[PDB]
Amino acid sequence: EEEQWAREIGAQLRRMADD
Amino acid sequence: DNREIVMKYISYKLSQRGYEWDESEVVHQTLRQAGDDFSLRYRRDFAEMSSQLHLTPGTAYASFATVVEELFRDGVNWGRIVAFFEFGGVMCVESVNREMSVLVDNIAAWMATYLNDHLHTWIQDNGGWDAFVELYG
Repeated sequence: EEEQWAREIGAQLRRMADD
Repeated sequence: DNREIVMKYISYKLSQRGYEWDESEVVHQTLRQAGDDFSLRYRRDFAEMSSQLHLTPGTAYASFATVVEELFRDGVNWGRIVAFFEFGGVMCVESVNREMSVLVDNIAAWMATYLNDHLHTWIQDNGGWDAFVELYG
């Protein structure tokens, strides 16, 4: 639920890292 | 175990936003510089992430854990470690911004625990912080 917004932030962050 | 690197990082991030808070120095310098370059390069992403982040005392622990678990879902590497530190910084800055500065101490502790329990093996097995300095120096 609130897991979901935070999970997506984490993915965004991972993708920024891997960029 | 890792309190110092977290504490010096968060102190720096907060000081950069006008807030005062409270192994060798080449590591701490390199990390500062790497984090700064990362947040500059991804300034709009970071501003929007800061904005959208949900943060209260009762949700902060779960927010940090979830983000950081997703960040490292595919494994550890230095770029992800820098993002980790920068995300801890974002949460601390937002905490102060939103009049929840009591959270800073907790976030710093969660960061140190995560380093100790979940990043230490990868760091140890990939040349340590010296390797980080060689990569980013």
